[PDB]
Amino acid sequence: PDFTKIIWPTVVERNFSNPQSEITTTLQELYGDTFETVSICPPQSYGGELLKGKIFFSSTPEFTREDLVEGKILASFKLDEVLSGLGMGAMLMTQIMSGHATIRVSAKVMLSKFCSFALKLVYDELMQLNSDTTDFGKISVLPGAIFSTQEEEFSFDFELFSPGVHLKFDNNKLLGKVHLAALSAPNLTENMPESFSCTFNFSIVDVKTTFYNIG
Amino acid sequence: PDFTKIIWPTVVERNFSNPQSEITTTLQELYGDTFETVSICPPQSYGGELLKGK
Amino acid sequence: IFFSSTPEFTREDLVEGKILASFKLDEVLSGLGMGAMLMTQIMSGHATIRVSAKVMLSKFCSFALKLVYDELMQLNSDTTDFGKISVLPGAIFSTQEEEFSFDFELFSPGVHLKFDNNKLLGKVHLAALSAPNLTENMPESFSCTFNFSIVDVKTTFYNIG
Amino acid sequence: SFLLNYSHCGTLVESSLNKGGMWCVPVSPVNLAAYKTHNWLHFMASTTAYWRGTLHYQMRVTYKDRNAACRNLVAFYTTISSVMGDSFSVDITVPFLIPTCYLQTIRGSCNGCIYFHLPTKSATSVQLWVRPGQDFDFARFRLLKAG
Amino acid sequence: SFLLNYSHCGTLVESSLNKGGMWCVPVSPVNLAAYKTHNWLHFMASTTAYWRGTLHYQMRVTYKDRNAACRNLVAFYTTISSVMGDSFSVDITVPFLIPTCYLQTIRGSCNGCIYFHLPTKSATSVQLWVRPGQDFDFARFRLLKAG
Amino acid sequence: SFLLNYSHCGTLVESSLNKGGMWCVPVSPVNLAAYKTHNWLHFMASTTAYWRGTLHYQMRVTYKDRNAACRNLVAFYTTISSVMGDSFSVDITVPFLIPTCYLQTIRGSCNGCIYFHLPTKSATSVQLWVRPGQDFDFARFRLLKAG
Amino acid sequence: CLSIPNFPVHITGKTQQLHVGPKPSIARFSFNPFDLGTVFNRFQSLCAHLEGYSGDLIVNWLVTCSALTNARLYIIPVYDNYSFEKFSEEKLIQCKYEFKQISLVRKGTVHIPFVNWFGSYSRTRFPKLLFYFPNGVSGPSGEKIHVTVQLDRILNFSGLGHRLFK
Amino acid sequence: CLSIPNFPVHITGKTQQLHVGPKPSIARFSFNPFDLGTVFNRFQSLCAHLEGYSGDLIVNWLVTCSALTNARLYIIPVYDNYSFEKFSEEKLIQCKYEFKQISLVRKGTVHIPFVNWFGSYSRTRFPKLLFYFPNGVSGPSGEKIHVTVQLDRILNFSGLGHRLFK
Amino acid sequence: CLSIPNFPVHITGKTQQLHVGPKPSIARFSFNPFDLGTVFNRFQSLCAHLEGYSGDLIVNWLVTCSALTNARLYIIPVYDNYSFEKFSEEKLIQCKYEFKQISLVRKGTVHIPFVNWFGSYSRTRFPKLLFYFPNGVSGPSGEKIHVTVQLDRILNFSGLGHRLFK
Repeated sequence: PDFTKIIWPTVVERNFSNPQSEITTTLQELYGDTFETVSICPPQSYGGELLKGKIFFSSTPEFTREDLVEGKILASFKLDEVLSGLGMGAMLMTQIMSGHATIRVSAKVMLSKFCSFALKLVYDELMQLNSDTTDFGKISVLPGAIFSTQEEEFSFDFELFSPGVHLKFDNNKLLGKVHLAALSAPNLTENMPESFSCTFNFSIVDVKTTFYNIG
Repeated sequence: PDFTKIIWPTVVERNFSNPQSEITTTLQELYGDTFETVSICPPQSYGGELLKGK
Repeated sequence: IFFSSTPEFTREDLVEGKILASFKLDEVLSGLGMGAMLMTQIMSGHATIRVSAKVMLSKFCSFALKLVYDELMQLNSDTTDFGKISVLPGAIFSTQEEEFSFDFELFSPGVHLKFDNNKLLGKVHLAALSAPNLTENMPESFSCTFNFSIVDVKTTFYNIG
Repeated sequence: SFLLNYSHCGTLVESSLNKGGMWCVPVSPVNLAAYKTHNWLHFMASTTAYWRGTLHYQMRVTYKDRNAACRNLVAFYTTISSVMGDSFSVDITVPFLIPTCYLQTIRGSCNGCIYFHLPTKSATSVQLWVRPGQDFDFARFRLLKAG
Repeated sequence: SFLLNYSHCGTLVESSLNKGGMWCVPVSPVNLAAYKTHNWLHFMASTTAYWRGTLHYQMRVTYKDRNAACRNLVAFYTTISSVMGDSFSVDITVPFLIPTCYLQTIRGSCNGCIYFHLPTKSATSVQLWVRPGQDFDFARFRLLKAG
Repeated sequence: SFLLNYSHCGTLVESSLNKGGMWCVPVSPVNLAAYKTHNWLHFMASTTAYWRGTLHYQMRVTYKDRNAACRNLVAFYTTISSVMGDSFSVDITVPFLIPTCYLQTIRGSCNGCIYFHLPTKSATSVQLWVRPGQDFDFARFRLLKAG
Repeated sequence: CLSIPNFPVHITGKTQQLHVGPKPSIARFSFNPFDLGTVFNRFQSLCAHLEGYSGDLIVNWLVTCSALTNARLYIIPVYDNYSFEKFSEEKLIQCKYEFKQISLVRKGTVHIPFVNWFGSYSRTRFPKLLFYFPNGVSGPSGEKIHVTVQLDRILNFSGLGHRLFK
Repeated sequence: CLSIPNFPVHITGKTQQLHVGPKPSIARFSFNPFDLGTVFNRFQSLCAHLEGYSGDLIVNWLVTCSALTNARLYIIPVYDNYSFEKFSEEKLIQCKYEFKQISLVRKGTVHIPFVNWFGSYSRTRFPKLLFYFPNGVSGPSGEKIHVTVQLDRILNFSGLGHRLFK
Repeated sequence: CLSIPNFPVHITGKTQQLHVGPKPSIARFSFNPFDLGTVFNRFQSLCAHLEGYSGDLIVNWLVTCSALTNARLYIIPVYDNYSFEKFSEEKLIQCKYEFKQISLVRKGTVHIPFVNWFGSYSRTRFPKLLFYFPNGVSGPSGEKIHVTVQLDRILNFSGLGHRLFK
């Protein structure tokens, strides 16, 4: 043993070794040490993991004939409202305070066999389009797809993005904004209905809860 | 799951996943989706490929 | 479990017969929790409900309590009768070493039980049978936990908007 | 990470040039100095919502004459440590040292800050050039006006 | 050994600067010049009782003009040998050359001494930066006030 | 060959400094200029009778100002060939080019001679540092006074 | 050159009207992502510095009409930036082009393989997709059919060059 | 990033009083080693220059009471820096939390797995451990129970960043 | 650090007298090759620049007396530079030291293993070899015995440091 002892740099110092602890003045059954692991458990009878694959939100807004110019926003949905509504699907979702959620959205317009127009269903992720936008420069480039509103019912999935590893839901007014945009005037415009009805169904494709709300 | 998650830089973002499309108000035989590939086909009865060698 | 409260009662309310805590079943089934809001969606059906009581005491004091199910709601919370307490369906239990629970079925005159706008589902009470063990230099108030659970539920009609 | 070489990030205004010296620059692909898109890195940052990756900065200084290059330039970094260059330039590579996954570009924060010790006398210009590294990433879309 | 780059150890006071030259510095992670914690290396040394490892020193000099850099700087070490740098800086790596296992940091000695040959005329500043090497070690705990 | 770095062999006297230039130095671990032990290499050579091995010489020059460094220094060797350095130093490695096995150190000859072309004007100092190489050897004992 | 196997861009072209009538009609859709508008599309945000690119295009096309509207549709590629005012139906049937009746097939996806004489697409070199109705469109008393396309993605993407950021 | 499999820190939190009574009580213990006091702890002496760290915490908890004192104890983690004033016991029993009677189990070790939305702990992001007594504490005539915790070590430690030494 | 398996030094210490008498006697020999005299020894000629070394010492010891001289000899190592004026023979026999009668064994070789608390020998840290005669020396009427040692060599040599040539 001399100065040529190789030194392995460790952070564990031997100034505190095995801390033994022994019961002295009473019985063990009266004095117990518990070793637990505080992990997050979603509840048993509810929690977003029941909505996995199922619908949790549904609206039916309307839009007029005069709003069917190119680019006009017809219907809008803030994801922070769709996830915090008054239905049973939402109230099970506002209990998740942080986690992951991939959400399916579907649109469906009821039309005659006469009229038929095309609509884009866009996911404005940074909420850069208020509902009073007739741009079409922004509509044409946003992520989404076009579909015909007479013979079809169009749906797609999108993942909620978080800068961190999970996504804090509590007090998060920046979860995205879904829009239905008009690309063109209707097929026929004379002697036609002056308003339409579109159904929106938001579903849960996947949910993970990394922290659950407790009172 | 922490900051040491390895990141694979991809150009495909998950802000638009599988776009399902379903027929609602009519029959399929009345509403079909075609998937084609627009390639260049020389004509059948003429086109320089007949002069090959001649 | 679908419901849980933690009410309190004072030392001076521990006379024989006094009602300590009360619970209307039409409120326990229509509260603000997640367990209740899943239950207010059932408009009619059957429900057998478990109820458990638990009082936190020292090793000095110990008194007995009856946990009664007043089914026709004939005892307001300001009742010190004990004539009514002694005969109501329920059981006695010691509040220091024990945690007492029992099941009861909600009765309907018909075949199912309409839950919507039904303020006649019963009334659970915790009644005091005797003065405390020791009364000098003791806490002036207690804390009792009530946990209502679902033993069985059948839905014969569900609410839709 | 397909931009050819160092793209121009920022020129120091010709009023704060010889007056003493300290030059704070946020480590970001955005032209955060303007709280306008200048080059391709700024363009990619403005058309995306989030970013992570290494940035290679390089400060180039021009003096009145060669005699005015009285020392070699230094560059400090924080989230004080420094790196020393030569008398006419200084390179500094800044890896992603924030323990998150991504940082927001614009309206949807910095990876730190560089502090360039400016010259003190007889300098002509101080420019800063940036290279987007190799393990870079812009993981979203964001609308940017074309006007 | 997780500190990013050269951290600032010590600036030579602007009175002993041009007066001849010799600059004794103890090879230690402690600011032994003060017989106050300055940077992260000093902080780790003050919150530990013992230390061993290699230290990479670097002296940076600033002259009035480039003409005043009349020679390249040298740095001597002892426990006389020297190393020669360039005209504006000099690096010197000092391995653990004491035949012990650890050296005490503060109240519970130096790994040697560097002697920097200071400039003799028309110099502006002389700073010394230190890097904790890679095979470094602080093998104890020690209480340090947070005031 | 366990001496740390370049040890100081010889300083040119400040009278023959600016006067033209030529500087003959024998390639030997001995301070043959004195026909007194100066450093560790001289000490090992004086306490041994014979020596062989490679010697790494390095001449360091200091000028009045940077402008006086009008050329890069050269160093000639013989047993005329030269090596060219930079404007402030010149290294020259001299292997054992005598076809014998050992050379005597002192009273029981040189491995050649270096010729350093001295500066001709406005120089301040000229020093010569030596490194004992790696394949070195001192194969005897010899008594040396300790006074 | 940077290579991207799949590169989604979700750029939708302008929707083009067609009045009903017997006259032969053509709707031209150029596919030039380098073309700028009010907002920069996903293509420009990442690959606008390039001088030219290469890769197969995928286009979702859509024809919105009534249920009592008849037309024959020829979807025709146009490479090397040629201009066709009129088409020879003899030439189209000789090249085995198949027309689709929009009363039966009015939605589709067109794969456009890379074809350019120069070797790449650019600001000036781009493919065109022409929707050619030879018999016009036969609809109910003032109908307009709308043809709308969306550049969905680019398969096997490759790009070169480095332009100046103007 | 530097990685440390086992990193002992032996930091003890402030011991918190609780008077006996029927009112529901909460003792909050934040675990923020970056928090400075009079002396720098073992965590700060070696990893205070970091911007943020990651790793599982091990905490020794201790409840000192009399032998005639009863209470139910819920040890509850709180991540992502949320503030809970009141707890819903229905919610705790739905999440399968188990309470312990301090007259039988009043010593323990809590493993806290790494859970943070941002991706790391920091000066502002840290876990909390809440000792929640729903029925208060029932003790002998003026007793105060004391709850004391000690951050024992950090398992699977990882840390990034380089702050300025202020 | 430089390593030398065998390093001969042939350094002889000063020969120490001992007068005959009944008083207990001690001859101390420090083994400090860094100690300088009139001439530099083989150790200093090659390893005087070192700060400290390590290795086992081999020492040739010799006791020159008459043929009618009796004494018991205890050769005792002393490490870590302690000073012993008197020895407890009880302690030596408890440590199983064996004495030798110089009328039978008065020449030998002592192997000194490396033992130092600091980790190396130096100018100030060196081993000592004490020749302890507990009963004195019994010789013929004015004899002086002479004890002389020579540091023969150093086995498994290792050395570090670089001092200044003063």
